[PDB]
Amino acid sequence: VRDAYIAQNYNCVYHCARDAYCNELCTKNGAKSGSCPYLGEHKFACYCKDLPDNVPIRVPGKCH
Ligand SMILES: [Cl-]
Repeated sequence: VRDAYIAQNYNCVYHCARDAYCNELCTKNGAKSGSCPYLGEHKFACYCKDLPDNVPIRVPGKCH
C-alpha cells in the first residue's frame, strides 16, 4: 500500500477542483481516502491514501 496521485491512460492524472470528487474516485479504487491538493508534485490532481499496489499511479514522464 502507498499514497499517490492516481493515473489514467497514459500516465495522466485526474484533474480536480474538489476533494469530494477525488475521495469518491479513490475509494472506488480501494483507497482509504482521497483529496484534491492544489499544490504538489502534480497540481490540482487527485491524491489517494492507502491505495492498492495494483492501481496505476502517475510516474515520471509526459501524459499521453
Ligand atoms: Cl485509473
